[PDB]
Amino acid sequence: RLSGYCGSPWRVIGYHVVVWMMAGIPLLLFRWKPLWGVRLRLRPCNLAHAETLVIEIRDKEDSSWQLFTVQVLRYYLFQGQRYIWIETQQAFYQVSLLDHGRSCDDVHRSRHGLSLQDQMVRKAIYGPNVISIPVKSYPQLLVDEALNPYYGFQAFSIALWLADHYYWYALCIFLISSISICLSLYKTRKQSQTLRDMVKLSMRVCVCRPGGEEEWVDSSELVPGDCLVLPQEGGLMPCDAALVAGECMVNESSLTGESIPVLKTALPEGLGPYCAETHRRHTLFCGTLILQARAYVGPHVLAVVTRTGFCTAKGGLVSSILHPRPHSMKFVAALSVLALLGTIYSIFILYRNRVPLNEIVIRALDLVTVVVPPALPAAMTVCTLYAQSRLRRQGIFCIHPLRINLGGKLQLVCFDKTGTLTEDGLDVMGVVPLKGQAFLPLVPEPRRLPVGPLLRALATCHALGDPMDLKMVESTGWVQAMEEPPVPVSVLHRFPFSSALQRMSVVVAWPGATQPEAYVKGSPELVAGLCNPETVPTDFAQMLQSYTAAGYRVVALASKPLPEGDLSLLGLLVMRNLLKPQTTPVIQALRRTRIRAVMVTGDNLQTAVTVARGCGMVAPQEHLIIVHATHPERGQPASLESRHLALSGPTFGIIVKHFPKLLPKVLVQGTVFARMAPEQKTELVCELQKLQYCVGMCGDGANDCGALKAADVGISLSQAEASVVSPFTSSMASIECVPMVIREGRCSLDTSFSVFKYMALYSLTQFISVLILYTINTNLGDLQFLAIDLVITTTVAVLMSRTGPALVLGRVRPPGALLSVPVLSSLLLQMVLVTGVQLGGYFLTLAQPWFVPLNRTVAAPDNLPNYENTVVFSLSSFQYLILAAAVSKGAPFRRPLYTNVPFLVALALLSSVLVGLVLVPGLLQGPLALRNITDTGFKLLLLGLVTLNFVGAFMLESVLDQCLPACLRRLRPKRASKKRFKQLERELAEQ
Ligand code: ALF
Ligand SMILES: [Mg+2]
Repeated sequence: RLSGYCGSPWRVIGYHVVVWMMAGIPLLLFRWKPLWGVRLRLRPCNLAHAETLVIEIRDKEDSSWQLFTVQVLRYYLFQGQRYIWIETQQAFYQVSLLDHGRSCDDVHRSRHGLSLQDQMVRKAIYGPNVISIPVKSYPQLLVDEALNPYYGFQAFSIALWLADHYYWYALCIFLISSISICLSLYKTRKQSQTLRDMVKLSMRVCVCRPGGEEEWVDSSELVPGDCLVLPQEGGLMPCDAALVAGECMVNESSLTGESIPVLKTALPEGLGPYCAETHRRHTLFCGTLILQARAYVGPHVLAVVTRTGFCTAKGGLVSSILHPRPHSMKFVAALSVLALLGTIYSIFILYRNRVPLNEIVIRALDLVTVVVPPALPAAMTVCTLYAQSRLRRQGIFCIHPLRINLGGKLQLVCFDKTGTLTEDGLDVMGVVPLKGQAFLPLVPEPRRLPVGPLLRALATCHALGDPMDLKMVESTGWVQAMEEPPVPVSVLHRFPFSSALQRMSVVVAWPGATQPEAYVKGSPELVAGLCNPETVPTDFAQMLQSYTAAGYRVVALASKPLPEGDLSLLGLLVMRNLLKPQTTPVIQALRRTRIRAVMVTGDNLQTAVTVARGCGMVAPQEHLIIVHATHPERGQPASLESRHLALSGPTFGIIVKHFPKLLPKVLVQGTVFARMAPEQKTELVCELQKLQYCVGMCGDGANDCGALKAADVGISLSQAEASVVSPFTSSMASIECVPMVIREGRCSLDTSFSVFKYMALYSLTQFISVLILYTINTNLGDLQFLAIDLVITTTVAVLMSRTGPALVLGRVRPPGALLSVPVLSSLLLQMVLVTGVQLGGYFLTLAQPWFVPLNRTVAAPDNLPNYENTVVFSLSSFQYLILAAAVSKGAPFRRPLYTNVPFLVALALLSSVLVGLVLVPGLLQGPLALRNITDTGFKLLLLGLVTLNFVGAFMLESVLDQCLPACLRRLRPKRASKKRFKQLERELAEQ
C-alpha cells in the first residue's frame, strides 16, 4: 500500500492546553476520522525531521490512524510494526531483515556470536523478543465499544423517559443494558487475557559470546544477530534461527499441522542473497518443537538468529487477525425521515388545538423515541442466547452470540485434513507383501494374516509416545506378549532412532529353541539395496512411486538370523489417514444442498487429491494447476489427473501476484489448496471475503488459526490455544457438528427477521396510533403504556425465540436481506391494512349514538376517563396480537407453529383477558382509568371487526407467502448483480 506520513511536534506552549480542554467536548463525534480535530488545534507546518504526533493521509486507501512517537533514536508503533528514523536517509523505514536493501551469506557466517557492545542499540531498534499484547482498562473498553450513535440515542431516550413518569420501564431498560455492557466487557477482557497468556512465553535459552563462553539468559534478551544453541533434548522454539552447521530433526506442526519430522540441513554454500522463502530446507521457522539435534563439528550446534518478534510471522499473524479483520444502514434512516415528517405534523396540530405552552418539546420527542424502539437489541439477542443455550445442551460451546445471526448465510465451508476430517495419529491395517519374494502389486491385506517370524517382527519392532507403534501393537493382536499362543518372546535392548542413521534396529536374544532373529525398520531403498545379495528385487520402485503419488507412507522391514551387515526383506508396511465414515454423508448433504465445500491443507497436493477422491469432493473430474517457476517470463501449463481446480503454496502465490487478471475465476473454480501457509491462508480468506463470500473456516490445529479468525465464522475442535477468539467450539471431534450449526444459524436468522418485521410493524402502528390520538387531542396513561410494553414485548421476546431448527438441511437458504422486495411489499401491505382497519372503528363510533362527548380544553393526561382513548387502547392492544400472530412463522425451515405450546397458551390467555376486559366491566379496569362502557352491540361489532381483520391478515399472509409476482414477473432477471453468480455463469459459458 502506498501511503505517506507527516507532522510536527509542537506549536507553542501556552493556551493550547485550554484550547484542547475546551474543544474536547465534540470528541464524541470527532472520534471517527480525528485527523480534522487534530489539525484544527495542534498542527504546525514546518520541517518534518523530528515528529511526535503522526497522522495518516489517504493516498490509495480510506483510513485514519493516530500514532504516538516515543523517544528511546526515535520511533513509533503502527499495527505492531516498528518504524525507526534514519538521519542519513531522511525517511522512515520498517524494522525487519535487511533483505530489501542488500543481503548476502557472508554476514551470516561472520555473525558468529556478538559481544555486549552493539546489543543495546539493536535491542532498542528491533524491540523485545516477547510479543507485547496491548491491554486496555475498563474505561478504555467503554469508550471503544460504547458512544456509538445507537447508544447515544438510547441514552437520550432513557433521559427523556426519566423526564416523564416512565421511571419503572426506563430503569429496567437501563439495568438490562448495563448488565449486557458488563457482560460484553468481561467477555472481551477474558479474551484479551487468554490471548496475552497464550502469545506470551518465557524460557531459558543459551546465547553464545565471543571468546568461548556461553551464558543462560531470558528469551526476551534475544536480539536478531546473536548465536542460539538448540538443546539436545529439545524444547519450544522462541525465535527464528538459521542452521550454520549440522542437521536437526524438527516438528513443523505449528505451521503445517502434521507431527512428522522435517529435514533441516545447514548452509554449506555462500555468496548468495537470503530470501528466507526459497531456503526453507536450510532454515527453520519459530514456534517449532525441537525433536533431535546434532552436529558433525563443534561440541554444540551453531545457529544464528536472524529475526525475532513481528518479523518471522509470529507477531505478523496476530497483527493480521487483530487490526485488518473484516441490511444495516437504511431501515433506521428510512424510519428517521418518516419520524421527522410525523413529529413536525404533530407540532402543527398541537399549536392549533390547545397551544400546550411549551409542552410540545415533550410530546414530539415522545413520538420520536416511540418510532425507534429501544427494545430491539434485547429482542434480537434473546434468540441468540437461546440458540447458544441449545448448542451448549447439544455439546457446542459458543462465546460470541452476535455471530449466530451471521452464521445463517454460510455458502463456503473449509475442511482441514489432519484433525478435522481425519485423526491426528497414523494407523495401520496390515502388510501388503505377504511374502518376501517381491510379490506383485495388489489390494492391501488386513492384519492377522502373517504368522511366525513375520508376526513376531511386526509385533516386537517398536520403540515403546509414538502413535504408530501403539496402532501396530493394537492391530497385531498381541498385548512380553501373552496369548501368542507359543512361548512368549522377550527383548533385551533396542537402538534409539537418530538423524545419522535412518534405520531403527532391534536385537532379540530370546532363549527359544529356534535361532533368534534381529528386525530393523527404516527407509525401504536402503534395506532393498542392502538385501540385494540375499534376495533379488522385482517391481520395487513402482510400489514406492505409487504410494508416494497416492499419499502413503512406506515402511520396510528386514530380518537377519544371529547365533547390520546382511539383511533380508520380508514385507512393506503402509500407512493411511483413516478417513472417518461420517465424513462422506456430511459432504454428500452439503453438495446436495448446493453448499460449496473446499479443502485447505498444508501437505503436498498428491495427498490432497487422494483425500478428495476418497471422500468424494470431486465427482465429475479433478484438475491440477501448477506453474513453471516464480521468475518472470513464466507459463501456465495444463495438467490432467462443474470444474474443480487444485493449487499449491507457490502456485497460489503466483496466482495472487496476478490479482488484476483471472483471479476471480481461480477463486470460484478452485477448491483444493495444498501447502498453504498461515499467512497465505489468511490472505486467501480475505480475498474470498472480498468477493462477497461467506467463508467459514473449520479447523483444530494452530496453523490455520489465522484463517479461522479472519473468516466470518470459525468452528474450533479439539480445544487448545487456537480456540480463544473463534465463536463456535464443539467438544466432540465429529464432523457432523457442521449441519447442526448451519441449521441453528438459519433458524436464528429467520427468527431475527421475524422479530425485526414485528418490531417495525409495532413501531409503525404505535406511530399512527399516536397520530390519531393527537388528532383527537388525548394521550394514553403511563400505566397502560408500561403494562403493554411489558406483557406484550417481553412475552413475545421470551416465547417466540424457543422455536428450534428444521429437521434436515434446506434446499434454499433463507433471505439475508432486510430490504428485499417481498419483505418490504408484505410489510407495506400489512401496514396499509392495519391503518385502514384501525381508524375505521373511530369513524364508525362517530356515527353511532354517542353520549357525554369529551371536551378538548383540558390537558391530555387529564381528560380520562373517555371513550376515544379507551377504544384506541383496545384497538391497539388487539392489533398488537394480530400482528404477533401474523408475523409468526416457522413452517419452511423451523419447527411447526402448533408445536409451540407455551406461545399458543400465552396468546390464548391474552385473548381471553382482552375479551374479558372488553365485554364485562368491573374488577379489571379500576387502575386503567377507563369509561367502562356497557354497550353490548358495540362490543359485538368490535369482536366482529377483530375477527374479520384476523381472517384478512391470514389471507394476506397466505397470498404474500407465494411471492408469485416477485418471481414470475422478474423481467429483467437478477443478472448484472451477485458477482458470484456472474462468475459462475461466465465460467460455465466460456467452458
Ligand atoms: F493440519 Al492442516 F492444514 F493439514 F491444518
Ligand atoms: Mg489440522
